[PDB]
Amino acid sequence: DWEIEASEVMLSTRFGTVYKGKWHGDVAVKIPTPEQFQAFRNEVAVLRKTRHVNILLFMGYMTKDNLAIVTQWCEGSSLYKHLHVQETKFQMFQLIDIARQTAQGMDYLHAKNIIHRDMKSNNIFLHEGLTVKIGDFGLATVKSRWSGSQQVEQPTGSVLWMAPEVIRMQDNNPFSFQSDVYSYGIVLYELMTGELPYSHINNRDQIIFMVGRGYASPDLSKLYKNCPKAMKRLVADCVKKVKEERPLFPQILSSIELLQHSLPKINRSASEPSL
Amino acid sequence: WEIEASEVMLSTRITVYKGKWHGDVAVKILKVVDPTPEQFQAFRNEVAVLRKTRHVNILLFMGYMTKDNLAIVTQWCEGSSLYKHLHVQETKFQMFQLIDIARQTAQGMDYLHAKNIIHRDMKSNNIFLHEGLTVKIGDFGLATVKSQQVEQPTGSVLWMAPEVIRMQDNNPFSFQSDVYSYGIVLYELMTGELPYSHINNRDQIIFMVGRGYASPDLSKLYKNCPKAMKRLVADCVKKVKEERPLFPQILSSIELLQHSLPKINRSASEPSL
Amino acid sequence: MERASLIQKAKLAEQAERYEDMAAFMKGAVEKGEELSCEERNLLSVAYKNVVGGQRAAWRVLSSIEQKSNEKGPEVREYREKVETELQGVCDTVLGLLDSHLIKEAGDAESRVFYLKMKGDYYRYLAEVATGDDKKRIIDSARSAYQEAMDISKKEMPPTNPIRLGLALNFSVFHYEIANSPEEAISLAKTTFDEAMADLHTLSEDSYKDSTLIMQLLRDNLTLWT
Amino acid sequence: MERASLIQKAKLAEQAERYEDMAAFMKGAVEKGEELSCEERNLLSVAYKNVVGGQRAAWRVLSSIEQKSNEKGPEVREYREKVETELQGVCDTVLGLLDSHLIKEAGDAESRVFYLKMKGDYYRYLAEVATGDDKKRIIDSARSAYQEAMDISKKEMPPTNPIRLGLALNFSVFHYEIANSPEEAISLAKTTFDEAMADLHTLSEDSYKDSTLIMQLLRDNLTLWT
Amino acid sequence: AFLTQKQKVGELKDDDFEKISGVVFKVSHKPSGLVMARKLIHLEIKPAIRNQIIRELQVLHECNSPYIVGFYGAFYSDGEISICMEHMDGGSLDQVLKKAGRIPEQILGKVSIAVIKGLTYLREKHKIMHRDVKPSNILVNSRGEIKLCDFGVSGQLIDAMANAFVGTRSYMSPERLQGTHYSVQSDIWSMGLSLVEMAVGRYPIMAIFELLDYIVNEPPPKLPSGVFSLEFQDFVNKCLIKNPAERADLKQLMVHAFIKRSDAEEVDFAGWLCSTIG
Amino acid sequence: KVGELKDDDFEKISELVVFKVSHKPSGLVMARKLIHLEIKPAIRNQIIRELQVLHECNSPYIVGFYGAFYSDGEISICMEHMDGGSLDQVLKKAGRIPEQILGKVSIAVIKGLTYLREKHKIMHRDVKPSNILVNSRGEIKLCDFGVSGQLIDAMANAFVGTRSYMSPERLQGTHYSVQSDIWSMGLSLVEMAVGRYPIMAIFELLDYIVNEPPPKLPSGVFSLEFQDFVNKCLIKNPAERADLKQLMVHAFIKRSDAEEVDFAGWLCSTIGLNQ
Ligand SMILES: CNS(=O)(=O)Nc1nccc(Cc2c(C)c3ccc(Oc4ncccc4F)cc3oc2=O)c1F
Ligand SMILES: CNS(=O)(=O)Nc1nccc(Cc2c(C)c3ccc(Oc4ncccc4F)cc3oc2=O)c1F
Repeated sequence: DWEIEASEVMLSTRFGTVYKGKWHGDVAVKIPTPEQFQAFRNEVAVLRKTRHVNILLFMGYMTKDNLAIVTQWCEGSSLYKHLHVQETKFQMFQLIDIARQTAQGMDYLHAKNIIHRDMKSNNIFLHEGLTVKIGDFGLATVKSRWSGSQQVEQPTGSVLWMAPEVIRMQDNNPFSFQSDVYSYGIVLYELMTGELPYSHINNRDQIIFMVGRGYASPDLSKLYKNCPKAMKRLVADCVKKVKEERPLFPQILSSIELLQHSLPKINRSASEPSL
Repeated sequence: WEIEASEVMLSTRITVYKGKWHGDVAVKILKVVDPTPEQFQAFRNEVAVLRKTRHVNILLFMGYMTKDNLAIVTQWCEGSSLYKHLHVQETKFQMFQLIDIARQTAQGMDYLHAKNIIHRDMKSNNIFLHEGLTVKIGDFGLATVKSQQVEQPTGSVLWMAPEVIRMQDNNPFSFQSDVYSYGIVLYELMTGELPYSHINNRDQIIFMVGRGYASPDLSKLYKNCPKAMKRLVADCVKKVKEERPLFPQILSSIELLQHSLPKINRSASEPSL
Repeated sequence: MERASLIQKAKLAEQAERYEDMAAFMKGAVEKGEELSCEERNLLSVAYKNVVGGQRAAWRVLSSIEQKSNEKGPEVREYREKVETELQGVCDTVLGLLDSHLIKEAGDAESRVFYLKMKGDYYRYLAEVATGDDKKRIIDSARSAYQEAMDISKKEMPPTNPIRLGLALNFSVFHYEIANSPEEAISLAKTTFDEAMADLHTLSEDSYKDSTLIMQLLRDNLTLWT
Repeated sequence: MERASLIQKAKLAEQAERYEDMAAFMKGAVEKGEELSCEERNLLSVAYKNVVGGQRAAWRVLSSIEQKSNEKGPEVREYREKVETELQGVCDTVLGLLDSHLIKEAGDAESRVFYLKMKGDYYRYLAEVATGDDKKRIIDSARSAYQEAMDISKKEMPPTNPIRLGLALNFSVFHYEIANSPEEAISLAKTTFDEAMADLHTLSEDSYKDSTLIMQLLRDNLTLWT
Repeated sequence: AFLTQKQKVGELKDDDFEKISGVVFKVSHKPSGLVMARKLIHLEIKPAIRNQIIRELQVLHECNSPYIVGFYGAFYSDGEISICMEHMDGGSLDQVLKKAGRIPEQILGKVSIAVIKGLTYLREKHKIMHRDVKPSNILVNSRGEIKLCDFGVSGQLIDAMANAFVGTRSYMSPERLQGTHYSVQSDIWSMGLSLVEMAVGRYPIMAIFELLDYIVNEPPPKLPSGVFSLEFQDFVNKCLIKNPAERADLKQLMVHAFIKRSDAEEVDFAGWLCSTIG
Repeated sequence: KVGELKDDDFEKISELVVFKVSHKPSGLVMARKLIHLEIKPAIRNQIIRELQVLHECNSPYIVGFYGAFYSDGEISICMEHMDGGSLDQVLKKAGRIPEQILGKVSIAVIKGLTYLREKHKIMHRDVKPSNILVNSRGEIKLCDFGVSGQLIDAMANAFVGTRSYMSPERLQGTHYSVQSDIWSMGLSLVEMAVGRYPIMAIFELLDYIVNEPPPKLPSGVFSLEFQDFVNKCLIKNPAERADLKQLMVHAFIKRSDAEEVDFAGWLCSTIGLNQ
C-alpha cells in the first residue's frame, strides 16, 4: 500500500534490460530534478486507487537513493511481444476473451475516474497466457473541474495510437473517454488482423498528417470473414473521426457479453466421444 | 471505497452472493435485521484491516456496502477451497503441487505477518486454489492488528492453539498460534485426512489437547520425499511457544528442499522433434 | 485361440494403446461366432472408431495438402488414394464382419441398435471418401440403416439412453456433412435435447453424468451451427 | 522412386504422423546409396527414434505386466517376446543399413559421430531387450561405438555442439541403466556440463538456446542421481 | 393414532412444504393439514458417505414408542440433509425453564420416570445409548407426553457432526472424556447433571476448558440438605457417582423408592402447562 | 584489415544513442551507434544480409563502414569515428556560419549525393543538420542514408523527432524523388544560415509546410547568388524545382568552387584543439 520499503529488495546492476527484484517473492521495479518528482507523485497517487484483478497490483514506493516503484513480477510477455515477435496463433475465443478483459478493466478505470491516456499493446501484459494485465500509469491522470484549466503536455510516444483530435491539439485538453475508446478500438484492430495499422507507409509524420486531417482510417478489409459481424461494426463505429459517435464503455461491454453468449466454439464438428 | 447499492446486484446464492460489479464478484453479506454496535465495530475492524492488504497470495478486496444489509464485496475466486479438493473431491495431487501450495501459503502468511497481523482462524476452508495453481487467503472476519480481554474463539477446535484451548493468558494469540495452525495445515494436505479421525468426541479432543496428551501422528505420512518434510512438520507443530520457528526460516527450508528435488523418474535422452 | 484370452489380450493392448493388434484379436474373437456383451461391444466400437479416426485425420491432412496444391508431381494425390484404399479396406472388413454374423445374430434389441448405429457410422466414414455413384448408394444405405436405427431405438429405449443420444448426434453430423440437411440436423438435435431434458429425472446419478457428457456436446454443436 | 520425391514424401508423412511409412520411405531412400544431408539425417534420427521408442514403451509396459504376473498363462510372455522380436527386427534393420553403407560413406566427422551415436543407441536398445552373454557382447559393441564417437568429437570438435552433448548424455544414461555405473555417469555428465558452460560464450543466440535446452536435462538428471 | 396419520402422508419432497417458523424450523403439509418440523444439519462430506448416512438413518422408522418421538423421514436437498420431524407444540424444556424459572418436584419425578423408561426401551429394543441426554433433547406437549430425541442412531453421522458446534454448556461423563469404556452409566451421569441443572436453574460453580477440568478433577456439586427431601438428595447422589462401577444402573434406578413414589403420584402436567400458557 | 566484429572487442570510451569505443584487435578509435529494435529474428537476419551491401560504398565524402552484428537483443551498426562531430554542436558553439563554409558543404552534399545516385541508385531520405558530419581533416561526409527498406519499415514507428524537414510532395503519397532531398537540403542550409527557425507543435509545423510558402531571407545579409540558390532550392513544386544538373552549373556553386577557404583552420579554431 503506502509507506517506504528498505534494502530488503535485491539490486542487480548499478530503459535498461532487466529490473526484476526479490521481495516477498519476485517483483518488478521501475528505475534529482523536480519534474521527475511531480510525475512520481502522480503515479503513486493513481496506483493508490487501483484495486482490480485486470490491473497490476501496487504495494510499495521507495524514495531514498534512486527513485523507484515496485509491483509484482508478471509471468509471460506483452501482447506486442506475442503478436509481432512470437506470432503465436491464438484461437478466436481467446482473442475475444482478451478483448472482454481489457474492456472491462478500462471500464472500471473510467468508472472510478481514471484517464490512462497511453494504453498500448506494449503495455498490455498477458500474465501466464490467460489473464491480461494493464499497467504503466506514469502519465495517467484524474480529471476534475479544474483539469481543463491546465494545458496538457506532449505525449512523445508512438504516433500510431492517439486520436486525430489529440494530434491536432485544437483545444486545451483533447484527452477524454473517447480518446481511450479509439485506442481500445485500434487495439481491437491489431488484435484481429495481427499487424500494426498503416503497414503500407514507412514514414511517421506521413501518418501524423494523414490521419490528422482525417484523410485515412485503418483498413477494415483485412478483418477475417470468420469473425462475427457485431464486433466488426463495434470496431467500425468506435474508431469514428467524430468524438460524439464513439460509444462509451458500458454498452461496449454489453455488446461484448452478448457476443460471448452468442459465440460459436472450436473447429471441427464433434463426433461421438470414446466412452 | 464507498459503493452505492444499485450498481451491485445479486445473481445466485452460495451469506455468500455471486454478484456482478464490473464483472463477477464475491459478496459476503451480513443479514441482521437489528444491527447491534459491536457488529459495527467488527465490521470496521474487518474493513480497516482489509484496506491494508495488498498481495498476490491473498484474496483481493475492492469495496464495502453500508446501506441496507451489511455486506463485503471481494473478488470471485475460480475453483473451490482446499477442503473440497482434499476431503470431498479427493483429487490426486502430486507431491510438487503440495510443495508449491505450501510455499505459496507460507509466502502469503509471511507477508501478512510482516504487516504484523494475526489471522487467528486459518484452516482449509479459508484457502482457495485459484485456477488450480495459485492460492488465495480470505475470511478475515476474526483477524486483528497488534497494538483487553480476548473474545472467545468460535471456529473448529482442530486448528487452534493448545494455549488458546487452555485459555490461560489474557490474549494468547501470537505468531506461534498461526505457526501451529499452519503446521496442522501441512499435516492436512500431505496425507489427506483430518487429525484424530479415530476419535469422534469434540470435548474429548479439547481436553486431551489442553492437558498435552494429544499429538498429531506423523506415521501416516509417506516416505517417498526425503526426511526434510519430516523434521519440518515435527518442528512446526511443537507445543512450546518458543521452539516453534519463524516464517523466514520455514521459507528458507522450503527453497532449500526445492533446490535438490527432481521431477523425472527415468533417464531421458534425445527429444524427437 | 480362446475367446476370453483374446478378450484379455484386447484389454491389455487397450491399456498399451496397440489398437490395431487388439482390434485384430477381437476380430478373431468375434469371428469365433458368439454374440457380444456390452463391454465387448464397447471395446469393438472404441477400437474401430480410433482406427478410423487416425486414418481419417491422415486423410484430412492429405486432402488439405492436395486442395492447396490444386490452386508439381502426383505423389501427394497418389499417397492420398493409398491411405484411402487402406481406409476402404479396413471399413470393408468391418462391414463384412457386421453383415456376416453381427447384424443377424443381434437378437437383443439393444445389440441391434448398437450394430445398426455402428454400421450406419461406417457407411458415413465410407461416404467421407466416396466421390461418384458410390457416394449416392452409400449415403442411401446409411440413410436407411440410420432410419430403422432411430425407429427401433425410439420404440424400445428410454429417451435419455446415452447410445440413443450418441446416434442422434452422429445423425445430425451426418446431415450437416454429407446429407446436406442443416435444418433437419438442427431440428433433430433440438427435439432430442429438449425431450432428453424432459426425461432427465428418470436416471441415477452416474447415468445422468453419462447424459451430461452428451448434452454438453449437443449444446456446443447447436451453438456452433446455429 | 526419386530421392527428393521420397524426402518430400517423408516431410508429408512427418506432418501426417505415419512413422512406419516414413521409415520404409527413407529405407528405400537410403538404399539408393547417396550420401545424405544434415536435415535428412535429423529427420531419420527422430523418425526411427519415434518408432523404436513406441516399441520400447510397449515393451516396458509388458515387462511390468510380466514381472507382476511372475509373483496362470504364458500369453503375457508370448506377447512380450513377440514385440521383443519386432524390436529386434527393426533394430537389426537399422543397424544393417548403417553397417551396409552409412558408416562407410560417412566422410565428415559430424556424420561419423552421428552414425556412431545411432548404431550405439540401437545397440543400447537391443541390450535393453536382451539378457545373457548376447547382452554382454552387445554392450561391448555399444561401448566401442560410444568411445569411438566421443574420441572423434573430443579430438576435432568443440563441446557445445548438440550432437556431442547428446552423445555424452546418452553415454551416462547407458552407464546408469545397463552397466550400473552411477559414479562414472555422474562424473561424465558434470564434466561435460562444466566444459559446455565454459565454451558456450562463443556461440550465437539460437545455438546457445539449443544447447541449454539439453543442459537443462543434464542438470536435471545430475540432480536426479545426486 | 400416530401411525394411521403417517399412512395418509406419502412421499415428501422439498417443494410441497412451506417455511413457517444445525437449525430447527416448522412446516405443515397443505392437503393433510398436519403440522410437522424439519431438522437441517449442514455437512461437507463425500456423496458415498452421504448415501451411507441416509441408509443408516433409514433405521429410525422402526423406533416407535410412547417415550420416543416419532420419525417421518429424511431427504438430501440444496446441499444439506433435511430430517422430516413431527412437531412438538410445547417445545423443549430450556424454553420452559426461561418461561418459568423452576420446576416442581413431582414434574421432576414424572420426567425422570419417562427418561428411565425411554432408556430402558432403547436398551431392550435397539441396545444402543442416547449419548446426548440434555434438556434440549426433552420434549413435552399439551397432551402431557414426554419423549426423548436426538440420539446417536448413526455412528458415521456422529463422526460427521463431531466437527461442528463449540459447546458452551457441557453434559459430559468423565469416563468417556478420559477415553475409557462407556455404557449407560454415562447417560445416567449426564441425566443427573441435566436434572439438577434444570431443577436449580444454573450451574453453581467461565470458559469451556476449565469446566472440563472441573468435571475431571473436582467432586460434583450437591444440593443443600434443608431444602428438599433427603430421599431426593439420596436419589440424585446415587445418580451422581463418579466411578461408574458403583454408579447404579437402570434396574436400581427403576426400583428406587423415589421413582415408585413419583409413579404413585397423580400429576396433571397438561393442566399445569395450559395454565402456564394461559 | 578489420575482421569479424564482436561485442567483447569493443570497450566504451565516451558518448556522442551514439558511443565512442575502440577495437582491441586493431586499436583504432571506433564510433558506436546503437539502436533498439524488436522484430522476429529472421527479419533482422535479412536486415544484416542486406546491410552487407554497405561494404562496397567507398567515397571521400561518405563515412566509412567496417562491420555490424546483433547482440543482447540489440541490433548493432558500426561507424567510422568522426572526431569533428556533426554540425549541430558546431552551430551550438558557433551561433552562425559564414556563407563560404555553406558553399563548401553544398559542394560536399551535391558530390556525395551524385556519387550515391550514380553508384547505387539510392537516395538519402534523411538529409538533416544532425546527419552532416565534419572532421579535423575537413572532410564533410554523409551518413545514415536509406539503404535497407525493411530497416525503415522496422524503426518507422518512433523517431522522437519534434522537428521535421520532409518535403510537401512526400505528404500526399505522391511520387517522390531526389527533389525531396534537395528541398530538405535547402531547409538545412537556411536553418544553420540563420541559426534558428526565423518565423510550435509538430502538426502546426507540418501544416505550415504543406499550406504556406517558404520564407525568404532578407537581401542585406546574404549575396544575391546565395538568395537565388536557395530560392531555386525552395521551389514548392518538384517539377519547377531545379534538379542536380541545374544546381551543378549555378553561379553561386561556381563561385563557391572558385573560392579557397581555410575551413579546416576555422573548425579547429572553433573546437580549440592541437590535433
Ligand atoms: C457430545 N456429543 S458426541 O460427541 O457424543 N457425538 C454425538 N452424540 C450423539 C449423537 C450424535 C449425532 C446425531 C444427531 C445429531 C441426530 C439428530 C436428530 C436425529 O433425528 C431423530 N432423533 C431422534 C428421534 C427421531 C429422529 F428422527 C438423529 C440424529 O442422529 C445422530 O446420530 C453425535 F454426533
Ligand atoms: C522521414 N524519413 S523516413 O520516415 O523514411 N525514415 C528513414 N528514412 C531513411 C532511412 C532511415 C533509416 C536508416 C538508418 C538510420 C541507418 C543508419 C546507419 C546505416 O549504416 C551506415 N549508414 C551510412 C554510412 C555508413 C553506415 F554504416 C544505415 C542506415 O540505413 C537507414 O536506412 C529512416 F528511418
